[PDB]
Amino acid sequence: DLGKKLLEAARAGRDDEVRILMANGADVNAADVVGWTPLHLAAYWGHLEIVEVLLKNGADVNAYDTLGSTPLHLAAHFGHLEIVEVLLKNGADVNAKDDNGITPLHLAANRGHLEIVEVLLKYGADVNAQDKFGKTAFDISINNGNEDLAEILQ
Amino acid sequence: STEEFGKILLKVNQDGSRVLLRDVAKIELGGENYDIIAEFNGQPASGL
Repeated sequence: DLGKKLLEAARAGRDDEVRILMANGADVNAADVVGWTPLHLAAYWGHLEIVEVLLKNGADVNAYDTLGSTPLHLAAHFGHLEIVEVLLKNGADVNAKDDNGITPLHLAANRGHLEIVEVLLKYGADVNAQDKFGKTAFDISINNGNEDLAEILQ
Repeated sequence: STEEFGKILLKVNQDGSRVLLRDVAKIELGGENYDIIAEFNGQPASGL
């Protein structure tokens, strides 16, 4: 109930409500029906301020939804550069896999986000890592025809 | 987008290599037809 009001506020990007509900002992790792923490919602909708305020109050940085996707998966996929850095600084698993074997590098690479691909690599992303179909980030870049990305992943 | 149409998979060869649509065709946004070409005082134009 209290943790549900936090989920709505984390999504809606209300900076005041997140901090004020946290003061009243709101569950930072409250899960919605699909298994999304406030850190999933802030990472998805691109609310940088709330990602930092949630992590400050000991939010599970490697919380995974019912299909194994983490806030880093969402940040990397929807091109939120600052949030990828903030999450990786707070000890996010750079080589995290969802049920499909898809990593944040796979998603960033697929959506052509060159600046985020470089940050994930810097924090120690496994280039040679495969999904369930045996595809690397290099395979994705070749198929998508991104030569700027292909030369970075070699 | 043209990028997405380009990476349409036509077939996979015996040696594992893929034939994409951009390998047999040029992908670009272009007119439904190219019959009508308008000009306003010699300058390229469209109109209604």
